[PDB]
Amino acid sequence: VLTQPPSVSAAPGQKVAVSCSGSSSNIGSHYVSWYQQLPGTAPKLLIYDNSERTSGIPDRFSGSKSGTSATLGITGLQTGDEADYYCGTWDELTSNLVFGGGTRLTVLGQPKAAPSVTLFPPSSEELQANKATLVCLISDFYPGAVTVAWKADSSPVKAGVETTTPSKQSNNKYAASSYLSLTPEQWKSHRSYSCQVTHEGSTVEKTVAPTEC
Amino acid sequence: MVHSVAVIGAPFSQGQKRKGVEHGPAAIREAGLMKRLSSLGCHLKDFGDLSFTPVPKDDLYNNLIVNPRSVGLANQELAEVVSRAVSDGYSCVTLGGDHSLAIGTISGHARHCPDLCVVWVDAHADINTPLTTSSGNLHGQPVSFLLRELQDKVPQLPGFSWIKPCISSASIVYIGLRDVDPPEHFILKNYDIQYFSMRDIDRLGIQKVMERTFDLLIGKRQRPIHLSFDIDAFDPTLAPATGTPVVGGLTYREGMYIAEEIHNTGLLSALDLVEVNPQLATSEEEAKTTANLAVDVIASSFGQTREGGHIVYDQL
Amino acid sequence: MVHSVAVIGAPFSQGQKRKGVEHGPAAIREAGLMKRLSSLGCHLKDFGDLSFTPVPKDDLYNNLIVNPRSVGLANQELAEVVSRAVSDGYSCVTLGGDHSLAIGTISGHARHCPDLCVVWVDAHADINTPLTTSSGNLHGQPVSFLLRELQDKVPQLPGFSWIKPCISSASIVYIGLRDVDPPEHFILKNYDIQYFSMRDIDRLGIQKVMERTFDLLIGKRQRPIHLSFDIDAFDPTLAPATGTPVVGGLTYREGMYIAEEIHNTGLLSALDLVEVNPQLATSEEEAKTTANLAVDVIASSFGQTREGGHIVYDQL
Amino acid sequence: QLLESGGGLVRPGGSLRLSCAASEFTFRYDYHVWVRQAPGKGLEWVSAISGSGGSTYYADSVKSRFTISRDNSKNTLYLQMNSLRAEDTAVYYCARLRADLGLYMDLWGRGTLVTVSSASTKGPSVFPLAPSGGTAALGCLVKDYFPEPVTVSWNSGALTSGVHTFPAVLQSSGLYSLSSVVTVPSSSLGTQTYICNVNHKPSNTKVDKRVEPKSC
Ligand SMILES: [Mn+2]
Ligand SMILES: [Mn+2]
Ligand SMILES: [Mn+2]
Ligand SMILES: [Mn+2]
Repeated sequence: VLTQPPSVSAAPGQKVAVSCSGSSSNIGSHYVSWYQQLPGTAPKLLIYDNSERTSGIPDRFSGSKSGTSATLGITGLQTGDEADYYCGTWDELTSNLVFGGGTRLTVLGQPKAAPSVTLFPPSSEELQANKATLVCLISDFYPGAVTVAWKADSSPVKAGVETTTPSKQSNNKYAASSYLSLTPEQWKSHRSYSCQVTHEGSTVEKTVAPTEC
Repeated sequence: MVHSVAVIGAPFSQGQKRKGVEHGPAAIREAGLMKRLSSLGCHLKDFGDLSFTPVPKDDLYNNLIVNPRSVGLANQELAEVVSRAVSDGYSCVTLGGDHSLAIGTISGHARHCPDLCVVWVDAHADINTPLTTSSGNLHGQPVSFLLRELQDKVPQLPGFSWIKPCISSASIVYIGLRDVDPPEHFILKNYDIQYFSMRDIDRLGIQKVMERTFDLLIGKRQRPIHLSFDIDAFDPTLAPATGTPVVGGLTYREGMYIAEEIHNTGLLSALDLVEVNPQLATSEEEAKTTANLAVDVIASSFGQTREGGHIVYDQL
Repeated sequence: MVHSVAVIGAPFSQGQKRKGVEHGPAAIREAGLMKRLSSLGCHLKDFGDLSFTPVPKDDLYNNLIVNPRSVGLANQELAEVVSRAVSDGYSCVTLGGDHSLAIGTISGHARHCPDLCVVWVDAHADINTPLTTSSGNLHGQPVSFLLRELQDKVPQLPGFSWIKPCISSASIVYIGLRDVDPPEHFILKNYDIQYFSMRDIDRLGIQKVMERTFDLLIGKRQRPIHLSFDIDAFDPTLAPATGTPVVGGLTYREGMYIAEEIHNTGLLSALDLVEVNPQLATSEEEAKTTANLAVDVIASSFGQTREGGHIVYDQL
Repeated sequence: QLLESGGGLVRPGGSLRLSCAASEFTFRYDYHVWVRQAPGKGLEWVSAISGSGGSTYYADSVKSRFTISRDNSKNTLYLQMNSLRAEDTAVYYCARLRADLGLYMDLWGRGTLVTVSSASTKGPSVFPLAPSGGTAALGCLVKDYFPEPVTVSWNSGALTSGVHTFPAVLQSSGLYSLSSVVTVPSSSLGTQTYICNVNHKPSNTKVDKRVEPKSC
């Protein structure tokens, strides 16, 4: 019911403002809290009554409300800050607590390693069983954000596509996978298939054919 | 008409940080209140805890943050329950949340006892007017709806048009003040309300205080007595579990003395014990010890003593 | 000349176990001292904390363990800063470390006010001579450099040849003694210095004490008053964060009373608050509560009250 | 601290019961809520209860199926979940609810997982990813296994350097697939054996798979 933009960016030492838009029945009329979702943890309270810090939180954090909107300033950006930030208040039309959808703030203190991509064709075993899977393995990329396009010769494919969300690796770089399901006949009828991976606006595209090795 | 004893729970507050005050009656009930009173040979009648439901929106948020109209209107229901209880010949004990309930219990009493007087034991004077403190202070603001000289400076909040000022400035004595706003300070002075601040107790003594107090209340005629004891009157080391703990307050000894004295007039008609808030305690010990103190006050006011009582003609 | 108020930090000590006493001014500054005073309608002038650097070796070890010459000489710089502050029409508050600063602040005062008298609030008499206690005790030994009858028994330590005894035995009254060495005990007796020990307060009362005190100081003529309040005068439950906590001391009530009384003469010229040592606290709470108490003392001495003050003519 | 539990895999139409064990003795004096987080979506407040359990409030999303309760004697909050769907699949979190100028949640728990998937338990079809930069990457595809996890070794952990196993994809069906991959030098292929041993302990399913289809 509250709108906050989805993502934010900076290098350690800089500063941002996450904005929270709502209405009359909530922000125009009620107080706003700010909660930090450290990845893979339950969220923690940062700010109530629009700007009231909680203990041990540094003054780097600042909140502010004006009529129908609110905003979380964060300065002197640090690693271990990067996480999901949600605004929250009470809406007096529906009689509930509401949150924003969240904003993911990544702190880029590591270099833009584009992804290493390995693409495998369908196995003998699988084709023998009347099935076909193409496997696209994406690794050692930074930051942890990518977008995937499969293409049968020159035509785009979105049907039978399963893509994982990026994950962190041993080295604090990221790894993802994408799977294309075909009939054996679709696999054998096309000259080639290609997984096209785009990272920070730049593409990597690996290609396989039914002709062996 | 103080022949027996009525116990009435009134868990009222405005919410916000001081919302654990609504849990006070249970805490005192859980300090073994009724045993004591029963074992002080009193015929007791337990009238239970009152419904406290906000007006006119009983959704979640209002429960956490209550509006003034909701309190004023829960006091009306209280004055009625106090009134009937007096009418049937009982002494009223009202276990409280915030000191605002005093509005409903004094209004109730006044009704069947219009010559009553008041001893307000408290660190505060709770005598701000609606235009002198914030929306939030209604607990620290209830005496300007009862006093009859303040109505020129007191506006008609909805929920409060039933309140009919049932005390003159010369019928209330304060014991134990140490935290008084300038607005309050001027009122005390300007309308010649007598009071004994922690300074006057350092000087005079709790003995001479009570002496001077009774002379000013019941000195030339017997009246029914309304003890509105606020728990933050006791020094915070004795009573830690409360919303506005102010340092330098009554010792245990001073507080029982006051109770002991009120009982000894045998004129006590109704008693309020308020601002007991267990959410604010450092431990269960602290919550428990505060309510234990609150059970002693009442017990004393109703005949408990530190040197014996009761009946015996012992065997061999 | 006490028309406005000066705040001077003097973080002095001899080191060893009691070296967190140099951190006292910050602790009190951090108890919101200046707010209170500002919000007591006082024109304030914050003269900062003084340099305290050992003489003549400012290497590490001396900082941890300081020599007497270093204190005597930092008091000279203090008397000068006190002197000028009085000369420009201010009441001196000196936030302290150890009670030795009293040497520089009384010497400073005396200088522009030679008819001054002293109220020494303290569990100790701090009146040993250099030959009656250890090198370490200079905090518990400062009154034998000021009194003018002790110079026959007081030797010339380097750093101390500037001190010019500015008080007779009949110008100082002690309140609150409970820990007095035989050397001290004899001196009090032998030179007829009047004092009110915790025993005399149990007997007389803080009310009668202050009555008797003023008669002996300002009874037949008005003089400027120098309150040297030592924090270990308060019973340790109230003031735990201090170097020599002695049990059986002033209640909060007694202590504010003393302050309240000094203010009420409107003669107070300079005030010392000393022996606040946060390193010695069981917690941050204990450190904080000790400094909170110390802010109350000053506040009271400069017009704070437990029953109201200030100005209002309220609206409707 | 707050600590939730008794999450797990429940079949659609299914029931389940959460606990939240609070530490504070002031737990009984304070509203607590339940907020859930659908996997990588935002936060949705689900239910809230009063210090005494005289008042319960529910979200339209979960009303009449879910029932919030507490036992102050046991310092525990409960959530009874009935008629569970895919769309209830979320981490569920207890929290303390308190008031000041407005309302804030100041104390929270670690969470507990509820997965509500139609899919029944099974083992996977394993298929080799043969090889065709001087080094080569070869692997095994672990296809349609329910539920998680699969535990994978190449030459029983003896092959360790250069082994890369991805996080599995949760398919539209509710069935998982993951890819296993090791990087080796091209000289090495013929002389030494390549097997990805695989384990689906749930199904007590173990598959050893040989990777030689380079055909060159
Ligand atoms: Mn009070
Ligand atoms: Mn009160
Ligand atoms: Mn001392
Ligand atoms: Mn001293």
